[PDB]
Amino acid sequence: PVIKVRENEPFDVALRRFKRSCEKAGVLAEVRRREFYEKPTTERKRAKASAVKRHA
Amino acid sequence: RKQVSDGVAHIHASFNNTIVTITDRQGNALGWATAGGSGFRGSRKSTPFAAQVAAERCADAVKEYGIKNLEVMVKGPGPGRESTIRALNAAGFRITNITDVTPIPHNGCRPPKKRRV
Amino acid sequence: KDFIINEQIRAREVRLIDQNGDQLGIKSKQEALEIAARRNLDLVLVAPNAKPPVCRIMDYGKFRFEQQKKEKEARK
Amino acid sequence: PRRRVIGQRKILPDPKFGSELLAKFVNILMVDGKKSTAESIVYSALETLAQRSGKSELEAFEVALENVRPTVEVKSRRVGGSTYQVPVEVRPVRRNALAMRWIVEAARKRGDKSMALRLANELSDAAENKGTAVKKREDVHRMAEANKAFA
Amino acid sequence: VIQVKEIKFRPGTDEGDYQVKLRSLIRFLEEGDKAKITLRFRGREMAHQQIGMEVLNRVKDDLQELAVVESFPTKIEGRQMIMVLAPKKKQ
RNA sequence: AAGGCGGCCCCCUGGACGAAGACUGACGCUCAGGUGCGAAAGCGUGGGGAGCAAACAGGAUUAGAUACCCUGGUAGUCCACGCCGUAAACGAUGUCGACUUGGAGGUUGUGCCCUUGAGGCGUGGCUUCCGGAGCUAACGCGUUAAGUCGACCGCCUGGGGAGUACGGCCGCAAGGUUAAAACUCAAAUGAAUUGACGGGGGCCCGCACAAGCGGUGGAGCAUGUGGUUUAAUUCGAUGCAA
RNA sequence: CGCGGGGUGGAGCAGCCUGGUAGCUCGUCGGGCUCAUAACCCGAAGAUCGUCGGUUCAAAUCCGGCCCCCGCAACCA
Repeated sequence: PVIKVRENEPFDVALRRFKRSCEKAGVLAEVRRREFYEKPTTERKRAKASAVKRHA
Repeated sequence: RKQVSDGVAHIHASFNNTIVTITDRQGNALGWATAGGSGFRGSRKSTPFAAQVAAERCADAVKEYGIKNLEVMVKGPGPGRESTIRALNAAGFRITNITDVTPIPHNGCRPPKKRRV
Repeated sequence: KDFIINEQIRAREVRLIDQNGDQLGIKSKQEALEIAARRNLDLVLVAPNAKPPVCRIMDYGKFRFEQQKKEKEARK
Repeated sequence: PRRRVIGQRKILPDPKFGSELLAKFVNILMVDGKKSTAESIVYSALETLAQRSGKSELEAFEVALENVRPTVEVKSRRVGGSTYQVPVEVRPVRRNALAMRWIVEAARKRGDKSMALRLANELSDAAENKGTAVKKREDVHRMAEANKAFA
Repeated sequence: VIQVKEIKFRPGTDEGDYQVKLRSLIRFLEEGDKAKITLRFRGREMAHQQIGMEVLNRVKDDLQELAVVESFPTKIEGRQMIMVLAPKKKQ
């Protein structure tokens, strides 16, 4: 998520863009995911569970 | 003592703390301030407000060179990712570019165990 | 052990001793700070209660590391 | 107010000037249902304020109220074991009520001889934006701007 | 200086459990603290004739090497009895 | 096949599936014993060693804290060649074959259609979620069966004792495999039900909080209680609900 | 005349060869947490650093005496 402010665009709008670029890019989610070791069995467990919830 | 007018704000925002460093394009350190060393400890150290005064204190130990434009390099997930950037812009700074540079391994090193608190 | 250094010093004037033991005399805190800076060293308040307070020009980090090293080694 | 939302009783206007606003004021100053004696004190204070301070009785009232009116405030809140302080932007109707209420309260907490003289001098002070009541607005803002981060 | 730290020896703290934390209590003393034993009887102002002074006395007698005790107190205050233990004093 | 297998490229190699037709001619299914494979940890020799981390040390927490948290950190985790042969090694469901209504998807072949659109109509392999009869103690399973049948194998016979002891075989070791009895109890167990409870959770109400106005807690007096006193201070009411 | 290690606050320590207001534990007295107590938490009290001479800018830490405790050493029949 690289951003370049355009002319006569307020610092705020550019910022809001930037934060949404990272929301889009999944940075913090990604960093959260890797802060700590997850066992393979555990991430397979996570994967099934979300497949399941993704039925409405 | 010297002149730059064109810089880059590298902000390291970890969960426990947020270090702000101002630099030229070359990557040479012009000035720095941290939250933990601006009168904030533990529970207060890890706040966006502490990161803000860090950005403020840093803009005072750099305007000796009279920077006038800069880019921002946001690293890490903590507070002061964003609030630090704000303080810079209000301190009298034109923001050219914003970039997240938080490192992402392509799954390399095994991280520490989960904390069972 | 811990000494206050550089801008933490509040004394208006101090007696200055450089890194080699040269007695520089009584200096304003401002001038003492300038001398330390040109030598890329720290201004350390080694005798807070002396009259006037005594400051020594030295590398505080290197000094502190060596002191802690000494203490640790002699106890293990 | 868990389930039942409501409207609000729309009190009669001030008998003398026909102002709903001053009716909100006499009531706020009123004590022990002494309406008769409440409006007596409000007027004599307005009369004292009006006569010897450039007249425009309703307007004089507003100049003073304009000054103690608060734009934002904080609402206490308890999340994850923590009592956070959330600054809320407050609505116009209540804005008047707080403004009126702090003017009345600062008046009784005053040294002067009667409530009418006290009320009058509170309005005057507020009109010049000084005194206790204005200071009550400022603490509200100092307290608000502080927790600006959590809005 | 000499600090006060503490250990406890409850009833049902015998050899097993006990001398493990006689090891802990060495540690306290051997930091150079005055290690205060607190008994905590299932009991009273005279709980025991057993609970306390087996334990306490054998804590002294085992630790006697490194530590000695200030007093063998045997005056309980409440439902609990402090035996006070110190570094063994150089004469 | 199971264990398990994930950056990209090449080389060597196993299996599966489809289309068409030719060939062999029941050459098939199952399998005690036997043989081979078989996560992780562990073992032996020699390499390797960033990160992680049993052990261990130090800092904290705590009544204690040989833990949970923090700062370090050895074996190990990695490679080669050997060993070990165990897991909730699980679908807790042996293998093979035949038969029995349906709906929505995923994946992967293949025949057909102005390919005239990212499609239209068929036909195989695997797979996910529902569900019909039937089955089932129920939960649930339901053409990938736990339905309807047949062929062969493995295994069970109340709980604890015990996957223990003894013997045999196996292993450098740790240990594995086969596998009892005395003794003791009237239970142990499965699924589902109504409560209660959760540091349990969700949704929702009440002047419960929030928003307000006035109080009690201070003072003097009235009054009740406790306590104390007394010959007696009569008996009862005692958390919200005295 | 005969070895060891120590002397700091009520008790036990740290501050040591690295000489500039002596800090860290248990107790002491308060405060906080609880319906209450234990436990725990915030805190304050508490000193010629054994005692002297040397030695020094200032020596807790610097040397040596006086002296004391413990250590084993010993009363080793």
